[PDB]
Amino acid sequence: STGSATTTPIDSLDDAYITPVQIGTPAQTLNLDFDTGSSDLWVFSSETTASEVDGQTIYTPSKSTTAKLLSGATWSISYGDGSSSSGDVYTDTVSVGGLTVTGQAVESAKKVSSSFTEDSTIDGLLGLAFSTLNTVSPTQQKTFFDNAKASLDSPVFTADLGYHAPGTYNFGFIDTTAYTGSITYTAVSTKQGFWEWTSTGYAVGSGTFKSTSIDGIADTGTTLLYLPATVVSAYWAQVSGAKSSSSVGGYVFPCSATLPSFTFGVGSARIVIPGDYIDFGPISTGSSSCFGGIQSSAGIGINIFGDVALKAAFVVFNGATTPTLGFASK
Repeated sequence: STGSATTTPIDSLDDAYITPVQIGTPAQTLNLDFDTGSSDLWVFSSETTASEVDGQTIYTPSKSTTAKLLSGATWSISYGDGSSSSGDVYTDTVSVGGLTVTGQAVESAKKVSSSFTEDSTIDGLLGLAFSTLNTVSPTQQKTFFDNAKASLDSPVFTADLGYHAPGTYNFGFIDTTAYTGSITYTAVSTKQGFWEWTSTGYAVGSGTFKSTSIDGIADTGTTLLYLPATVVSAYWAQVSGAKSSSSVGGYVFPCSATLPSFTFGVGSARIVIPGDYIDFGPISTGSSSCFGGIQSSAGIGINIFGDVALKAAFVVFNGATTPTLGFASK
């Protein structure tokens, strides 16, 4: 089997991407944030505290003839940005882009934190990291990809995120028309539960490439590119007037600036992030200070190749017995 679904930016900045997902029978379509940095499929639901729902579409398990309470199971997750959610668990049929999994754990939110309530466009998350990070207790549950893997033509999914445009998540096949040149594959460590890999270096604009190992994760659920402070300082030093602002929470730059590109290495290959992908616009409406899309990881504990990086590439998440990542230009 295979599946193919369009993923669409939630706003004009590409702050996140939503993909329609069919849950239950008859189908209830919810727009979920596919997140290669977590491993829970959780949704706003008929069980979510009413004051914490503000415009999201909800899953109502009692209206699904295939829903079954997973007795005794609870979940609770806290994300790297400080947000969180928790609840109970049903199993139900879940389909993405024509690919159907029966018996998928659908984690129904009883509580969500403010940032989720305040985003009416995201009806939940679909985690695509390794199932060892799934938070369901006392019986850990498998991700959608893990459940689908054996049925797929090839044990892979691909992320082709658009810049200010829709893109595609494919499951079970690699669309050879979706990228240019060749895909370069690189080793993955699953020891932390992430799609963790080592970039071979970077360049700023037309500058020389610096060969250096940068360990990080490929994370579709993180908006920006978080890298070591040395790298980030080298980038923003090429933008006149750019500075790190403690009050804003990162590097800002004059909105009148033209940003240089940023290149990262994948083995001997190179992925170029155009400067325009690094512009996240005014820090507040009407401001002439703009927020940068490359930020320091120094306070995170891990480097994160988020959407800013991933949207410059066609990315293969190879879930073979020994997983690998592939990157191609496009």
